[PDB]
Amino acid sequence: SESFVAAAVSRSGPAVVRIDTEQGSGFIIDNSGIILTNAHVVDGASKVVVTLRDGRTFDGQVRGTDEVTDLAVVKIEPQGSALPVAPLGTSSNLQVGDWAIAVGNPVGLDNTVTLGIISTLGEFIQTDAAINPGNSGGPLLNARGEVIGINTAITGIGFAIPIDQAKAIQNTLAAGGTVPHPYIGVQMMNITVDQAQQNNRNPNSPFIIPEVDGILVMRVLPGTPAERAGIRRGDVIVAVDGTPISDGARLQRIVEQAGLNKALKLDLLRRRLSLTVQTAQLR
Amino acid sequence: SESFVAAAVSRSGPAVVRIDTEQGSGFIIDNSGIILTNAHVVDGASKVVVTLRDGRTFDGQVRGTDEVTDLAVVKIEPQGSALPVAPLGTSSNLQVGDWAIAVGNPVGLDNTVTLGIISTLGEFIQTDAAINPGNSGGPLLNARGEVIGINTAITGIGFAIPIDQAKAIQNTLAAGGTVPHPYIGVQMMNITVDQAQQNNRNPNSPFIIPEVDGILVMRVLPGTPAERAGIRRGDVIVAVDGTPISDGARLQRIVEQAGLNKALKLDLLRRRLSLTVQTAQLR
Amino acid sequence: SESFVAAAVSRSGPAVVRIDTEQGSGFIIDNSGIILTNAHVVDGASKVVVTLRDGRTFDGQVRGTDEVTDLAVVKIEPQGSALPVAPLGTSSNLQVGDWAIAVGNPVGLDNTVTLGIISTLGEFIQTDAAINPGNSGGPLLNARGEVIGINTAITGIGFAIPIDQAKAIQNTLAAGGTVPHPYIGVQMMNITVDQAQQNNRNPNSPFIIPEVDGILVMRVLPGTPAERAGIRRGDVIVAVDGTPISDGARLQRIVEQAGLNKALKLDLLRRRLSLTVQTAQLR
Amino acid sequence: SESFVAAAVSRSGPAVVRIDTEQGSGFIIDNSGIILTNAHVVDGASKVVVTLRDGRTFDGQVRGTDEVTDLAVVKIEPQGSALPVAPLGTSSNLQVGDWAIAVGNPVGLDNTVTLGIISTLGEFIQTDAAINPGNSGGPLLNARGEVIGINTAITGIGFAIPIDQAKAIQNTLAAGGTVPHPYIGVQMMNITVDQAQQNNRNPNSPFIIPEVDGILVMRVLPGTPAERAGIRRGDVIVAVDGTPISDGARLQRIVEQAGLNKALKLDLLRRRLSLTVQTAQLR
Amino acid sequence: SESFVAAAVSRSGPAVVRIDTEQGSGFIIDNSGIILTNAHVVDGASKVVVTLRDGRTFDGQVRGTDEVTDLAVVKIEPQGSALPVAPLGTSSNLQVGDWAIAVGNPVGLDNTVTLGIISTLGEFIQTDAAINPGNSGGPLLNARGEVIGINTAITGIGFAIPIDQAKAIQNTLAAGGTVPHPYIGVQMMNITVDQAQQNNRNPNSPFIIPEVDGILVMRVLPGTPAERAGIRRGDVIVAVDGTPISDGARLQRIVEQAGLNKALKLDLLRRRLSLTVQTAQLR
Amino acid sequence: SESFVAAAVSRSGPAVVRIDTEQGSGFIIDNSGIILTNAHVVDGASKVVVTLRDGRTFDGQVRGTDEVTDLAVVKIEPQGSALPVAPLGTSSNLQVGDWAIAVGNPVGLDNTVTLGIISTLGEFIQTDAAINPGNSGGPLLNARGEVIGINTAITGIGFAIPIDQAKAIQNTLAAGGTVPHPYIGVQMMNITVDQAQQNNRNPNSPFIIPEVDGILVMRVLPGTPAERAGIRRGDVIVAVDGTPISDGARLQRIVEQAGLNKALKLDLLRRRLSLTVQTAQLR
Amino acid sequence: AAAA
Amino acid sequence: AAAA
Amino acid sequence: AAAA
Amino acid sequence: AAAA
Amino acid sequence: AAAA
Amino acid sequence: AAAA
Ligand SMILES: [Mg+2]
Ligand SMILES: [Mg+2]
Repeated sequence: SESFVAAAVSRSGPAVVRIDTEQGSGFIIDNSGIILTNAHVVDGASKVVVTLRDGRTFDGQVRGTDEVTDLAVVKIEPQGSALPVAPLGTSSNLQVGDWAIAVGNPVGLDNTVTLGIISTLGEFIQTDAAINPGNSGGPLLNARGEVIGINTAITGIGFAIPIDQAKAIQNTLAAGGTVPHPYIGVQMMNITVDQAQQNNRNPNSPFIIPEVDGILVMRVLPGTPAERAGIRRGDVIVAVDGTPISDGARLQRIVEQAGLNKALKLDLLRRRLSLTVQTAQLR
Repeated sequence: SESFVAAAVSRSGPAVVRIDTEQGSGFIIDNSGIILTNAHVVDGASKVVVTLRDGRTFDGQVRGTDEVTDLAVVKIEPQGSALPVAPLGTSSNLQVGDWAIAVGNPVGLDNTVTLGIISTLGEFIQTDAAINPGNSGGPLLNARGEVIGINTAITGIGFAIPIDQAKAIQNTLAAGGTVPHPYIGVQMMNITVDQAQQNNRNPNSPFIIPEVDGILVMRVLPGTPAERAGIRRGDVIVAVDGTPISDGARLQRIVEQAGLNKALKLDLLRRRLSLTVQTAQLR
Repeated sequence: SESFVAAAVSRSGPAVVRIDTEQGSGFIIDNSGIILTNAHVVDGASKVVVTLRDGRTFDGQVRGTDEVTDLAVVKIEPQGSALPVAPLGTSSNLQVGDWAIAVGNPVGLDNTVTLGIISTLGEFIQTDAAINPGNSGGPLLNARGEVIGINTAITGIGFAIPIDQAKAIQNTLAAGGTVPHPYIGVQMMNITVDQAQQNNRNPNSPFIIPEVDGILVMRVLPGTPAERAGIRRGDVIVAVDGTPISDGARLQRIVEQAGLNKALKLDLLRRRLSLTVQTAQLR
Repeated sequence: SESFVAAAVSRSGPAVVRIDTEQGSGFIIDNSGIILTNAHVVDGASKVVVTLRDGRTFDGQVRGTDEVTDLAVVKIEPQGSALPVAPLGTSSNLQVGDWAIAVGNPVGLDNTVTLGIISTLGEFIQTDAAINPGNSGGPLLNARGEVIGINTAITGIGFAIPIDQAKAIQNTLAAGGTVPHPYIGVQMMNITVDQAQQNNRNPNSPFIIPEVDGILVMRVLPGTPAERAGIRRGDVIVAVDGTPISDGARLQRIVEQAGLNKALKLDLLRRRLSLTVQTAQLR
Repeated sequence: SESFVAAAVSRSGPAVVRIDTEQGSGFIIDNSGIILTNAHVVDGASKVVVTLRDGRTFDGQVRGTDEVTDLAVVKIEPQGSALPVAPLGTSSNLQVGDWAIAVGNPVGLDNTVTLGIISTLGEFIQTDAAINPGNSGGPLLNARGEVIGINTAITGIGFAIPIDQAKAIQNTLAAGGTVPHPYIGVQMMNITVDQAQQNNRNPNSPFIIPEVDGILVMRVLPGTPAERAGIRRGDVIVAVDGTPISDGARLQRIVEQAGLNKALKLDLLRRRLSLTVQTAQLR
Repeated sequence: SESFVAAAVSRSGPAVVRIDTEQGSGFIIDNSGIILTNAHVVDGASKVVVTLRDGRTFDGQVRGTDEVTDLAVVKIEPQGSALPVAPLGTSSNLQVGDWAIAVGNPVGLDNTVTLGIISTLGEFIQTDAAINPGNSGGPLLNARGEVIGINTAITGIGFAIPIDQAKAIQNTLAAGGTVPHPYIGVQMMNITVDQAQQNNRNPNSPFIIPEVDGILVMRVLPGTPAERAGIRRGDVIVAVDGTPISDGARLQRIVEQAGLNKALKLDLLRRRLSLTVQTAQLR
Repeated sequence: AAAA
Repeated sequence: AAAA
Repeated sequence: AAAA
Repeated sequence: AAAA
Repeated sequence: AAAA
Repeated sequence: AAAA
């Protein structure tokens, strides 16, 4: 009698809450009052008001925030009748073209529902389910109604944090404390020989590029480990110690796998030159 | 062989007409030539040109308009082959997630169709079926192809007048004459004690608010019953005579239930003070 | 286990390629490396880089372009493992409300997918599947996954070149050489007696219109066959030699049916006056 | 010890007043309280507040306004110590390069003074003395300090109403009643044979111009004597009855010399055609 | 052989210097290297480069800044040939209409000169000598070439700090240390009975005003002595202890005459209510 | 009886003409019909219409144009009563503060006059005489009424081409043919050691600068002698062959003194490197 | 903020 | 372009 | 308004 | 409107 | 263009 | 910044 959409909303929609600080959506993932949302919803504030789809309101505490993934965990006081819960799916099962249901609780008295598909996977989910404020921080449901992502506002193309990312961040955020995001601080670019010689053909390019294939430092962000290690705009990173490289993403993964406060040795041309960068926490 | 969308369009689409004055969509709801549309389509004009999906054109008369609900009824001369009709569904059956098909006849020779869901119910319907001009004033269909709303142009979020609203307005508009919309003329706001004391903590708030829970008059619109009864920006309405109040919507419903040209007694603080407001017709 | 969307994408998506010149999407229609796309994707450039969904890259040659239909054919060198292919459907079977799947390969490593319906048919296809850059030049699929159109970027309303148009243009573009688009060069308008007298009632209309029904020349584009034949803004075309006319579209079809470098005799009022226009190729 | 500017200001500046309605400058021209200013200063208001450079304030009555010349006369109650007066010079003595002193009383407690020259004479005076609000409606002084114009706000180029114009309007405005400004209501243009043939060479000019020298009606303003006499955009006026013409200004002067409610016979081509226009009062 | 302008520039222009920090004008007022300028020229920087009209450059020290008057004193090392000096005039002799010469040294190798008059006196000087950057911080000269003001950039109307103001600030700024600017922190307005009743006639005015004549607090700036003393938007100040008041300027002068860290007793209506405000230093 | 301004205008103003092409001012410098103006007035057109202050019109020929100095010479046919002439002064006598009179003939029937001073000398004259279109191409007069410059439109600061520049260009332009403007095509900058080390302290500066004092090539304009000689953005020019250099202006003068089609040897660092640049004509 |  |  |  |  |  |  209902479509499958009406059904998925009937399964997970009750757990979708309104969040105000003086604004957006969240959803309860545990009968004890654990609530996921976006960090930009809760601001840097720590006191939050949670309104359930049924009208119950809760003084909820911001238990804290990952600015980088844009996730926050709120907790509320599970008094009275039991808090309803959204069942968590898994995002490593998404294919492009799978149905996507984005649910909000902007007002507090009703869900907002929009319908789309998974448009892209990276690790942001992309969907053409209309993703708008108020609806942001609410869940992205699959056809069965399992949370597979967290809507984020930021065309017809909207983004969701894949739910398995939140699953990894949940314990840490819910218990205060900082999710580690190690970085060194360079804007980088993969450099192609055709591209280095191309660049060098132009009398007005800013620097001569040493004709190789590597990682061109485009910018050294101020106050970063990379500035402190003496990296300059124009350096070409070629290998992280040992392993050669030409892929900005492979360097991303070596930095992350390294961890916080680890020296990395870097092979760069400028002249040949290796430096050590002490990873620090992205903020 | 068709989707269910192609089907619903084949059932109701023939009744979807083009409306020009020198512009938008409508749809025929009776073999006698009764046509619904938006008021902003037909303007304040009274002569309208109706083009059927098959190409027949009719001198149609604007039989008149509710500015407040944004509905108008046109009538055309049902000569020749019978006018086709869109069957009316009912909007008190809509759930969020029910399929929504928005149909226009911008050109006159074809329908425009877009597909979405019911995104919200209040009493505007909200849908993520693309709702654009030309398509505005056409019908919003359910999965079976029953008119459940009237598209109105005004994100990815579009609005429809629920069809049962039009059903109530139809007789009255089709027979000339004014739909009653009683009001008093205040912009109001529910005031929360935490909120009154909050407001009073700020040296620069415009007025001190008497610390209660009620209905804060934010603005007295000029030339309204509320201006004539002496209401001022800053008054706190507390009860309509007898019954206490803190909800702008409950006051809305007491005003509407009252009717046109009825005295209401009002309890407000400013100092304590009750006034009588003679409801008048919104224009 | 998948929706029908995931399925159609699994059938045609592998043939959807990324096109860069220093940007957009295309798709392979033949194991020999014939690729369709938009002309605005490939620019006036002739060297293009094609990236397959699997990561293989090909030096592809722009084999050339119809600016008017906005179609271009690229060819790549079908080495190694066989190029995958999108099966071509047929667009003369589209109904409004048929499902529409728009697929891109913006990155080169994955499809982008959006879902909608056929919103309009003329002969541009209109769809509410989000149609955005990068996705432009990729295919528009039916529910079975047959290419039925070519996405073009240019609301919630997107356009696709119907696939049968490309089918007619394919041989010609793939073998270099120009698709014929004969025109004469006037901006025209159908003129209604009610409309000519209407226009003549206004003291400030630019010209008096001879009260008839025909084709009002609004503008004579510079350097066109119509300028060379002495047509002026304000002329009313009434017949193409013999057959009377009042429809700008019927004149369009007589001009096209005529061919390149054909005299047409024209009946116009200005005074009565017939002229001959030598059709030339639109550029 | 002073410059000549300080001197002229000491002679006429005391008579320069501030005008507020809830704004600009004026100046007293008679010990009985006659004050000149701009019409846009006093609005359509009739109650005005006059502040003298010494601080005395007067309830002043707007005695009324010529919108076309932008002049208004205020009168105040000459009680107490005698009102000071600005002596009127004469503007038919201005040469370009004569010194120009623009004086305001924006605040009420002091003059504003700016210095320039007569930059142009027509019959607006143009000056490069900074002419700004507040200063508008104040007098424009010659080197001796005689009012030679009335500043009007509207580059480094400012305008003044020449004082002899005000001298002609003064009696009439000061005694209520309307200054006559007869017009017929056409936007016109002198048409040059080189120019008519020029215009006729362009396929896209709006109308063919009859190759002569005359007065091309560019626009017929709505609700004017010219619309009522049937004049149309595109007519070429050639003579006013008898005397031939090609100069929009000569027609201006024949219309003005004619007076209010006078028939004029007009010779125009469209076809040859003469019409009679009943001059009416410009508003 | 020269005009009087060329002469005044020959007298004071050599002392007009260029000031760069990585920009504007100054002028030397003492053979020991004391230089006046605008505060917005020197920023909050303390190292400044001074270029004399002859080309000598000096490491000059910002000796410090009054943000409120926008004056700063730089000192340079008077080595070699003697620094040239601008003689200081006096600004309490200015009349409106006195000649005004604004001199800059934007480049360092030449003066910029513009010519105007004193347009207004308050205590900013207003002049129609073009006052532009680069020229700002340079001197405003009288006809004899005495500095009578300091140009400040911020129409055809420019401002200068009257030189006697700088004369009072000079010792203090040149010797480091802060010029005292005592304030309490209210945006105020003189309130007129006609005006209080006027305001009270409007249903939408923010507060009822007690019908008197006084000083209406429009705004209480955050973190000011007035916020700390509990003043609120809407209070009407009537007297400073003893003396009644209705003039925002008279209150300004009582606050300034009071000094830094002085209690003032205030008579206000809100209800009648007196408060004490501890003046603090404006920043 | 007149000011000195009225006088200077009476001496030179009659020779100030209106120039239209379908616009600006010029002035006659010889009874034979030689007229100076701005190049941007006459466009690239060669037929021009000259209107004298008395109303005589002349078919005038553009005899041609220096885009770089923005000067053009028109010639007219000196029939009938003798053309009036503006006497040429000399601009090497200008001091800052000398009076400046800018005269136009925008309409053709009257001069426009504005008054100012010489504000700056370089070799553009700067003046605060309002310089606006229409007035552009007219003469800038000294107090005696000698042309000392040519107004150019392009604040309160206007520019004039010093008259001695035109005197040098006159013969050449009046006789057709191109004024030589030799260049090499670099955007350059003087580089200061404090500045090179400064630049090198920033991790994000585009290139390391070799710590010296010279001429930093900021940009190599496309298709210039400097591009053809292999100069690159970032080179530091140190000497032109022999003589060392650090001044962009000294290089300007060596290039100009060199002439058209002359090799210059250049000393630059990049690595040490000298190149030869063949000067070509600026266009 | 509602209008009644 | 003038207005009469 | 069409283009032919 | 003045600031004190 | 990526940030590491 | 000058052009030579
Ligand atoms: Mg959609
Ligand atoms: Mg000036």
